[PDB]
Amino acid sequence: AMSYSLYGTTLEQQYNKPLSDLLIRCINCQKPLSPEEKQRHLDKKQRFHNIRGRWTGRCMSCSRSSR
Ligand SMILES: [Zn+2]
Repeated sequence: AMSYSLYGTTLEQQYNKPLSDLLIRCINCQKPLSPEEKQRHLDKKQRFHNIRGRWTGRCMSCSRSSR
């Protein structure tokens, strides 16, 4: 997130070389994230966020919020 985040594929360029080295995982399930899901995230996620030691994005999809 504020520490670091990937808005879309253009930002992916930094992680694109060592993305495997970089950690991407469910913010809460903490299960392996299929890079297929990350690829859509990288293709153009409304917001993919990076927290030190913790990564978030898809897990937000695991839960929903209502206004
Ligand atoms: Zn999750």
